[PDB]
Amino acid sequence: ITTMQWRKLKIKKHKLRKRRKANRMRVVKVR
Amino acid sequence: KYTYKFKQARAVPGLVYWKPRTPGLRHKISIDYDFLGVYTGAPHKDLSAAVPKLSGRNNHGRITARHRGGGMKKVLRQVDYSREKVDGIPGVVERVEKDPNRSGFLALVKYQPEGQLPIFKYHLAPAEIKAGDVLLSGDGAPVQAGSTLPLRSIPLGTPIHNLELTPGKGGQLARAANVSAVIQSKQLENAIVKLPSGEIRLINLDCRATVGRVSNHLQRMINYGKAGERRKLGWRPSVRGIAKNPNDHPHGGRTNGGRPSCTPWGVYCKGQRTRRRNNYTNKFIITRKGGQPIRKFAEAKKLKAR
Amino acid sequence: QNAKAHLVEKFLGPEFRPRIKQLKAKRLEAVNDIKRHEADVSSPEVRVSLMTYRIRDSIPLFDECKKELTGMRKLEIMFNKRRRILRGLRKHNFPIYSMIINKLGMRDIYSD
Amino acid sequence: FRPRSTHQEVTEMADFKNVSFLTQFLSPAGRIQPRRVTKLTEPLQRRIAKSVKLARNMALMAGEARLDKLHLTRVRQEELHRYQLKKSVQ
Amino acid sequence: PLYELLCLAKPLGKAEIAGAMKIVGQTVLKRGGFITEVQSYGEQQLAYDIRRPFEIYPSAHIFKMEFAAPTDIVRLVTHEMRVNENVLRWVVVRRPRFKHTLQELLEEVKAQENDDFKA
Amino acid sequence: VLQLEGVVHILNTSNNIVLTLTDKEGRVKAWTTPSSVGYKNAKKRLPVAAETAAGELAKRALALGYSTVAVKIKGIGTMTQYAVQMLSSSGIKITQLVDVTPVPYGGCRPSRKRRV
Amino acid sequence: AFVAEVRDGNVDAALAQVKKYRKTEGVNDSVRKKEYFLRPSLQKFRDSELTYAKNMGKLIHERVNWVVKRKKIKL
Amino acid sequence: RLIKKAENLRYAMLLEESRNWIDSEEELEKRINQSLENPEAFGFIVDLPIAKGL
RNA sequence: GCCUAAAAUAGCUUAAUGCGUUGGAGUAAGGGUUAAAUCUGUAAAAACCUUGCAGAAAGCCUUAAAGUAAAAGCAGCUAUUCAUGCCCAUAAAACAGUCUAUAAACGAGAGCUGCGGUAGCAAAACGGAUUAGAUACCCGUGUAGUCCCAGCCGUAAAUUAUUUAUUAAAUUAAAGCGCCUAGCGAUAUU
Ligand SMILES: [K+]
Ligand SMILES: [K+]
Ligand SMILES: [K+]
Ligand SMILES: [K+]
Ligand SMILES: [Mg+2]
Ligand SMILES: [Mg+2]
Repeated sequence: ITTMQWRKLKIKKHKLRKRRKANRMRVVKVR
Repeated sequence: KYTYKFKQARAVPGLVYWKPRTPGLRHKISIDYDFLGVYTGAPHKDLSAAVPKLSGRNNHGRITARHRGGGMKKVLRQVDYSREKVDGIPGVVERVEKDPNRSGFLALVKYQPEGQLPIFKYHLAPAEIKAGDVLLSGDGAPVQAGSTLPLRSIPLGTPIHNLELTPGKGGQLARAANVSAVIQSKQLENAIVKLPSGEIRLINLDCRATVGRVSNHLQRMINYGKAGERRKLGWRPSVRGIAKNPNDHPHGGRTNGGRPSCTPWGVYCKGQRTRRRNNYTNKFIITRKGGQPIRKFAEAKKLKAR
Repeated sequence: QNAKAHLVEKFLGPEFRPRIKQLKAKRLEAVNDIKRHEADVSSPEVRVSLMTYRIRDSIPLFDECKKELTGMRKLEIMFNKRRRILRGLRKHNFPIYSMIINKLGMRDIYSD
Repeated sequence: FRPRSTHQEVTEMADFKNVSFLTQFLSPAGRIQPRRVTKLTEPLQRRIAKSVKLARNMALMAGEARLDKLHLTRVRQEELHRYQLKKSVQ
Repeated sequence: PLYELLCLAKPLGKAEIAGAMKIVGQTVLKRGGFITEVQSYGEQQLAYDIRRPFEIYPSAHIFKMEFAAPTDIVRLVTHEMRVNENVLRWVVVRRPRFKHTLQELLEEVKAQENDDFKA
Repeated sequence: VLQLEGVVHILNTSNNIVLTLTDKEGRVKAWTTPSSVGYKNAKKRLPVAAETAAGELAKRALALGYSTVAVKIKGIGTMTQYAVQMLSSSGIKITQLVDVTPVPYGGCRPSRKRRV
Repeated sequence: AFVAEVRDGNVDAALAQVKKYRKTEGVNDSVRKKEYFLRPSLQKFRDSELTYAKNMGKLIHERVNWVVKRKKIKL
Repeated sequence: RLIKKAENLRYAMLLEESRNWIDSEEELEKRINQSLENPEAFGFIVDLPIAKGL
């Protein structure tokens, strides 16, 4: 795998982690 | 700190995890004495006495210790904290028993002096003593758990318990479950000893102590599941100060906590000191709990006055 | 001063030796009945017997020391190997297979 | 040219008690010399290093030169003279 | 196996040193061993001073003992050293069982037979 | 009066140089530093500041009667060269130079590296 | 602890000996290591760079030494 | 056959060494007293003979 | 018989560092930056000689790892338990293989629960600067964590595909598998 391929995946993983933290302390999870 | 995961795991041996069949059994955790070999029957007839419950009332008949009374019948055991009587005679452990009046375990020891009948005594059980073991005291005894020797014949780093402040009165300092004390250094006529609470103190070298720790390592894993469990032990409920009316407590008014927290008699209870500044015993204390030097405590309001 | 022969015998004996050496000495003596001749240490009868004795001696060892994972893995490897050896003997040489099972008190569960 | 001990001598005298013998493999500051300087085999290199480390634990050697123990050289020579005289008389 | 004990004790009188040595010897004898060598080197000056909570020792008395006993003797000896307060520092090291290897013994046997064969 | 043997301790740790004069038992008699002479935050790192501090210490040492001194150096730096030379040229005799820089055998974890 | 005696007031000679002791006995190396912390994976890279610089210096002077030996160059 | 002879040779040598071995407390006290009365030199001066076994 | 940077278990050593540490002596700074300041001191600090207490880590040897510990990984000293590796001398008439559909065990660092400990370092946090802004990089304090014991979690840019023959490698031909079929796009459903 190349550096360019790593960077393309990096952005999507960041977005998923941010959303999960927001829903960590919510009654109704946003999905 | 109790957590519900701890009870679900059911890992630690020697504990009874009661299945949550009823609301009063869901959080109940007790001690399994049979699995540990601890006798839980009646005490020795010649070393016990039945006494009435006082319920925290003095000879004037008034309540001086609150939230007491209403439990089960009380029986007391006589324990020999000082083994000076039986110095030379070896003793054989017969049983390890449970006493509801203390948090440790007691050991029943039989001595057979030459030319006399057997003698029975109760002792505070060391950490690793079982039935059939041999206990010895006085000069000429090995440095092993269960041996009682003067401070002049104990190594520095060896944990000890049941320490005597006075030369022959008896052990008073380290008694609670799974506690110990250590010796840091020995001077001309005193030894520097660290107590279970973290205090450094001077103790005369002619005092005696027992090698080892106390014999109950499951004390902090207990959880009473019901209010009635502690009622059977002799404890009564208490009411919060802010729930009372003004004529009963300083917090009585409708508002909650109008003034800083205090005792029912108005003394601040979130840090105010109660030991006497000029106490005669300041000559034997080097460092108080938390690391405060004795001089800092002894001379604190005198500087403010100046 | 006189010589003490009783001290020489103790030193040359198994008394002042590690536990493993003493156990291994007993294992060899226990196979004096099934070995082919006085110096047989490699026949299939001897090898299987020694492996079985090692397993029995190791059961108490790992009941106290439950964190020595390296030793357990070695034991597991030998455990599987002995099974395949017995599987081969049963298929090709039943009479030898029968003697090993009878001597060690095992069960005939080594078929395919 | 400097004295060199034979490998047979090293294997016979490589012990933590022989501080004098072990000194030949230490730098003037008191550190362990590498194998390329001692001219020893790998098994012999390990033994010498362990002997020095054990001697340090027992207070028979110091991890480095100490300013408060500079009179030991005088003491050792004085002890050596007495021992030689005693044995010679005997 | 064969063990060797090196002990650094305070520079006290002969009686105190003898008592410390005798304790170790009786421990070995009780367990079922025997003692081969007993030696003393007198008071020696150390590379650096041994420090106790309020004491400094620039010198010590050194003695050694060699004994043969079961593998359980090491813990017993270690306990005695810790309990005794006249001992400053100690170490126990294991030694080879035999002086001569099997190969060396065989060569001696072969040489003897050759002399007899020639005779 | 002038027949006094003393010790001069030089501490240099990449930011400042400290010179202390003591007797042979360890009791301090005088001490100097570049800040005590007039050189401040950024100017304390110059070789001129080290020379001035060394000269001032020598003057006080002579007044007290210390003419023969031994120098103990702790740390690795460039200021030690100038301080020692100034002491010698100021009229104080130097008999020995001793290096006592410590060396941990393992030790404690240093701080992280500056990502400048 | 290195002790350098001063003879005939030659302080500069004593200073030269002190520097030699630090380099020979590894005092400068200890100071460099303890200035700041590096992970074992980052310490490995640092050691590789230092060895590479040493090897390049060795190679350069190996070429010069051959020229001197053959052509007897007085450098 | 030769190995058996070697074993017997080792046994014979150990018997000679056993003459100076101590197993009784009476001998232990005598050995301790003699050792204390005749101190030896340590490795700081003369190399010591390191034990190799029995 | 010996050896071991192997694992588990138990004893021991201290160079340096920290402090609401002891006594002596002494007096204005110490610390830090591209340049400064916050901060620590003058009510007696730092520096120097001494006293006490404490945790973590292992200089030279020391080098790859050449041990390869199965991989994850592994060097302060001594001993026990156990598993390897070396020499020297032996042993087997019939038995022992490769690969893995399925199944199980081990498994860095971070993280979670309980117990003990807490020097140094350091997410977060709070101040001083830099800058158009600095919500970052720099400086000063500093809690979890890093440490011990018992459990949970099973994730890494967590090594070169495995085996037979040849071969220094390589190359050539075979045996049993897993995975890919343009990219892009889900917290889909189960
Ligand atoms: K209440
Ligand atoms: K109120
Ligand atoms: K992990
Ligand atoms: K860190
Ligand atoms: Mg009301
Ligand atoms: Mg890796």
